[PDB]
Amino acid sequence: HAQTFTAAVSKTAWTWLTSLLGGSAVIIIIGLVLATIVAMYVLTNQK
Amino acid sequence: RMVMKLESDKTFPIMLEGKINGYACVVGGKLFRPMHVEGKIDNDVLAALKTKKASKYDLEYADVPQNMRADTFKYTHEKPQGYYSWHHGAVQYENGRFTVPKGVGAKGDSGRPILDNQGRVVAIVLGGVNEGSRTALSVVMWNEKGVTVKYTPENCEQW
Amino acid sequence: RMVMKLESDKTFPIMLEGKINGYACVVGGKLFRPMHVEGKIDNDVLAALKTKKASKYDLEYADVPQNMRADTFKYTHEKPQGYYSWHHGAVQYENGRFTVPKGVGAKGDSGRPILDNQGRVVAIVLGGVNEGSRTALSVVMWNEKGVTVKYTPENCEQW
Amino acid sequence: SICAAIATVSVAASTWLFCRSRVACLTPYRLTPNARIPFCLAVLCCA
Repeated sequence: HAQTFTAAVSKTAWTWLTSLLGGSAVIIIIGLVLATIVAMYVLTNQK
Repeated sequence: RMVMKLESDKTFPIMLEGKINGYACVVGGKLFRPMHVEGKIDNDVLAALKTKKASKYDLEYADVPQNMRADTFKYTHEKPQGYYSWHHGAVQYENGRFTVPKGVGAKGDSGRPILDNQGRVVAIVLGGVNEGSRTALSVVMWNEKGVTVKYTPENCEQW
Repeated sequence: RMVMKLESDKTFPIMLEGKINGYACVVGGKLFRPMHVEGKIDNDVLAALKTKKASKYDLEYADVPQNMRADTFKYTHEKPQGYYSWHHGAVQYENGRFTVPKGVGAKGDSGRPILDNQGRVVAIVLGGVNEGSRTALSVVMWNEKGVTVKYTPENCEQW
Repeated sequence: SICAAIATVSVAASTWLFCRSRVACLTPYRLTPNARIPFCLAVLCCA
């Protein structure tokens, strides 16, 4: 046969990699959404 | 008439190398000092107080002791259009802006509370930019719900 | 002169050690006195009257006999801004807070009732904290819904 | 090592934006002389 780059990566390894890379992006998105909401709220409550 | 609004000893100067560069004012049981003004308050008990900064609103606030809470300015959440009293002279509020005659407010004329016709603070001025005859002012006021909105003219000039 | 002429004999000192330590007041058919004062009420009928304890609100109350409900203080639920009558002097209600001038009020003054200009009790005090030239008071009042909100300032010196 | 570094950077950045949002949502209400903050604490319990 021939060896592919991702040939030997198991499902468990894939889930762990997605949790580490893919969960951190989720946390970043949550933080960005919270920051945008807070900024919009404070800006709209000035006037 | 106008002299009956300058007998407020509750304000405190800021000393820097023996010179005056700003005023720290106590309102509603909290001491507000402009952040950009460097120096030390003359009063020892207020100088010893540790203050928490506020970069966005450009002033640092501290909690005054219990014994000093009695003699303190009173803030107002309503700002009717028209006349207002200040130490330098008369001020006028129009369309959400404070305006004063030209040359009013200069080096070391920030942190001064702006008094109302009743005799209680409505806002604190931190700087002003000249606009023709009437100089506009950058000033932090208080909303009806208590959000401490700040109104600042474009290209504001410090003090 | 006029602030002290509003004199009512319904208030009753509490006796122990043979000295004044506080006053218990009959309002609206209930006799109120704090935890702080120990001893017996001067009125023997009320002295022998059993009391129910409310530790969290710092006052125990007793149900007066049906005959004595005719002559008692009348409670108040609205608190207009400004000065109020009292045993000692005018008491200023400002910013939802009862305040008295310097020196007024000390140990043994707890339990006295604060009334209004009409001549009816608006609240009853339990202690006072010196805030400076103006002294704040720990006091319980009456609301429109009858929830009896009590106001206890920070680190109050407990009368 | 790359995954751990990315995760740590993401967590630190999310914490930084959360703290900045809390400051920007509280200071307009915090520096009021009487310090009345019912609304923000009721809607999000920031403190």
